[PDB]
Amino acid sequence: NPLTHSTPKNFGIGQAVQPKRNLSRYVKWPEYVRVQRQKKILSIRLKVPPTIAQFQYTLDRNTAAETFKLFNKYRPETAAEKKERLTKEAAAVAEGKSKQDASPKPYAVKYGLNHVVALIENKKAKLVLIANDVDPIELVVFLPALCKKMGVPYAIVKGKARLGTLVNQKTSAVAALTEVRAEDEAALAKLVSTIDANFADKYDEVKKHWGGGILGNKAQAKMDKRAKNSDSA
Amino acid sequence: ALKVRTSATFRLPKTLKLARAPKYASKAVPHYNRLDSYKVIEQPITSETAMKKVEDGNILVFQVSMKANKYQIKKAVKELYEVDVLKVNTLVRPNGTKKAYVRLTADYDALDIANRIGYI
Amino acid sequence: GAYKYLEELQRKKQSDVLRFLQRVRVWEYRQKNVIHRAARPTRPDKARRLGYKAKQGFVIYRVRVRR
Amino acid sequence: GRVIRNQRKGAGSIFTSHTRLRQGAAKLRTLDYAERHGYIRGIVKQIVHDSGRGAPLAKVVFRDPYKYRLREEIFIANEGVHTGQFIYAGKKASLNVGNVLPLGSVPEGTIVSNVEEKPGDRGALARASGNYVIIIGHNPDENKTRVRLPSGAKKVISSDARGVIGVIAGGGRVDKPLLKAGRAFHKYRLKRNSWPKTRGVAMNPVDHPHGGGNHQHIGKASTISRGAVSGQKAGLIAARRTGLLRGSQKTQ
Amino acid sequence: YATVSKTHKTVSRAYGGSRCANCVKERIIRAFLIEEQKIVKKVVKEQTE
RNA sequence: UUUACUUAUUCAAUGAAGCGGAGCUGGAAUUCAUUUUCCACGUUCUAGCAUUCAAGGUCCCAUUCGGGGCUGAUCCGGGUU
RNA sequence: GAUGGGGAAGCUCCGUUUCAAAGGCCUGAUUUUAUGCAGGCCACCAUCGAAAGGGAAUCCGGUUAAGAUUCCGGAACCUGG
Ligand SMILES: [K+]
Ligand SMILES: [Mg+2]
Ligand SMILES: [Mg+2]
Ligand SMILES: [Mg+2]
Ligand SMILES: [Mg+2]
Ligand SMILES: [Mg+2]
Ligand SMILES: [Mg+2]
Ligand SMILES: [Mg+2]
Ligand SMILES: [Mg+2]
Ligand SMILES: [Mg+2]
Ligand SMILES: [Mg+2]
Ligand SMILES: [Mg+2]
Ligand SMILES: [Mg+2]
Ligand SMILES: [Mg+2]
Repeated sequence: NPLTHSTPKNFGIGQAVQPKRNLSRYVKWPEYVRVQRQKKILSIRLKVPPTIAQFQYTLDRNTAAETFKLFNKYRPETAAEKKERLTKEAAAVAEGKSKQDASPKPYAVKYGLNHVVALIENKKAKLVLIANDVDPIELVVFLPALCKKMGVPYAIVKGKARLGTLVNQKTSAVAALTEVRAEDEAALAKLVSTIDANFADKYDEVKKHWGGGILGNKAQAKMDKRAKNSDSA
Repeated sequence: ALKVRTSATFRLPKTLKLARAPKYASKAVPHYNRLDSYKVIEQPITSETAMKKVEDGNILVFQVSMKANKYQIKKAVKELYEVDVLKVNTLVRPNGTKKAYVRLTADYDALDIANRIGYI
Repeated sequence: GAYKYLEELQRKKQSDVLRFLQRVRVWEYRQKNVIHRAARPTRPDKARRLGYKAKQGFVIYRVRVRR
Repeated sequence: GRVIRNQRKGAGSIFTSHTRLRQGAAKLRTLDYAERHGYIRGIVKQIVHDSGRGAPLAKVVFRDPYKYRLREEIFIANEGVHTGQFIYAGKKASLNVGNVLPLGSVPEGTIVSNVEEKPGDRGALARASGNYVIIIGHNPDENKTRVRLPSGAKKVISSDARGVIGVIAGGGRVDKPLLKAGRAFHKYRLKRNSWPKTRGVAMNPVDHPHGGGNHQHIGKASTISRGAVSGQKAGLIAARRTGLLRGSQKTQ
Repeated sequence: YATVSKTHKTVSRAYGGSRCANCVKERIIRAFLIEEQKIVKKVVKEQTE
């Protein structure tokens, strides 16, 4: 205690060359990192036409959790399940001359963009989930309007990766329920009511609101200062 | 995302460099020794000057492979003739072949070695 | 399917949505290399019409040429 | 029908600068946090001759604020700057000869040198020996400083641009007659291959617009339009006037 | 200099074969006086407030 | 025609290091004393020195070695300027 | 004069550290193997370019028809280990 002493460093300008500080704000990031960040920035700095930026409204966390909880009860067959079904079907129809009906009618989430679009056009879909992060957005921009025209309840949900985990893929970009079981029919009706309250009933209003137009941090501060000076005086 | 990274320079992250595990051999037969003793030492040089060197200076004069260096010449002389080599001097002759003056240690008589290997 | 909607929408190049996408994508392409591999077709319907298939062995490259 | 000498100079084959013996580019410190907000002290270690340059250079050593090491900078020495002198550079440095200050931080009438045209350019204006820039006023709103350049031109510069207090050393250099083709030879030997100059009127027509004729004469007006093309711009390019200048300069 | 012992390349002092004796002495005096002046400047700043 | 904005485009620099907005403190104008405002914000007799996650303080563990976190070095926005 | 990049229909041109994720050598620990992970330090950069520039270190005597600071005898020096 008497041998050690306090020697505070003067980290001001011109003394005691600066200590190591968190410079992550100033990191010269790789070109791909800078490009993806600046693309995300530009997509909101520009004025986003109302057909886009309807995807900035995603299902809230609780309704999304309920939706994926319901959809997880209708996962499509895996490789092992399909192999087991194929064995239990072939080895049964061969012995008993069955009409390939040794398996029950399947209830699975419908996925695939073309398949789901055709189901929407044929009014088979009872609940369509559209991923909010389809990188070429033209694939799903018409989907809210197609669902609205065909009277199909649709929800813009966060995660094509989440829909992929729903359908045993990496990504699915869509997920649809056309037929639901009796024990989940009431849950489907309540979920569809909430989803229509959030997306389908608001479509005619969100169709007239342009997105984006959001300034950066420093431009926002500058405009706040100029409004505080010129406007409030 | 929330790490400190006290430097503003971003360098390429270190990643695993697996060693090669080929599904087939590249050559399928290792080449035999391209420079063994029998072609490192091509033949003795038997000019009058070379024979005088053999008789007097305890120096064997050989024509050697143009690819062979002093280590290879010394090793080949030691293996082929069972003699320790004191020193190897090499030159490229005007005719494009390599000449080696191999001075053996004092324990060996280059004249006796030459007589043993057939040239006197 | 959705490829027909893609085909029809791609013909409205001066619509608000396609103009916004054009601006953003042209900026991103100008930021990337003059010639660079594209992970997937920007217009999958056009790629299919031109013979592309989403299988191994099919490659998309984006290229910038001076006008 | 031949490419003229001033056209050939642009290729830079034998007309490049002879930079072997030069001490390095003469620049102010990089405009960093220390100069933007406070000041930084360096030490003049050497005042050295620069080949091809009239003005002497000052080697000023500063401490690196972010790493333990020394940073040597090559300033253009102002008159009165001496070795062992402490140079202060930044927004908060004092008004002393050799100090580097933002133009806005100096009073009107201040004499500066090595003045930046833009902040952080490390010095563009009044760099030749004996030359200097006069601060004539500030515009604190939309911060700008009005300066008079060595040519007499009035310029509006950002108030963050820096300059070195004082006049560039080596003044009065051009007052001494060179007195000798040999002295002009040794002058330009360490700058560039621009000397000696053959008169275009002493050439043949193929070599120059002024060439040819049974007497040496231009033949047409030596005043050449600004819109003329390469190979034509020989003589007095875009001359507003000609002849011996009489009266006062600084038209306004 | 790689083939001679350390005794040939240095001098028994604070800067050996790098600085001369007079320059080393001047460095000592400057360091001591400037640190003393730093102490007196600190106390002057403390007693002027 | 004149003006604004910035993300297109353009110019420049840096090992993209301290940018922008608040806050603390230091003398100041007054408040409807809520709140409103300005400036500064660890360095200037001297050709010295300034680097080891900086000592110190505090907390945890783990012991014959010590290691780690916070603070020292205010908070937020990740727009390098 | 490659690379990264940009231009050019193209042969190729520019540019040489430039708008690049450009790196291996020190070692605690790893020693399920002194290694990848993982404590902790450093790069504004390929390469070519001088038999007169820079540069580690050899001299004497003798010896051949023709080699000599190279061989022989003696006596040293430098580099790496
Ligand atoms: K003429
Ligand atoms: Mg030889
Ligand atoms: Mg693929
Ligand atoms: Mg003349
Ligand atoms: Mg002349
Ligand atoms: Mg003539
Ligand atoms: Mg002519
Ligand atoms: Mg003419
Ligand atoms: Mg004549
Ligand atoms: Mg080239
Ligand atoms: Mg070389
Ligand atoms: Mg030499
Ligand atoms: Mg001779
Ligand atoms: Mg010898």
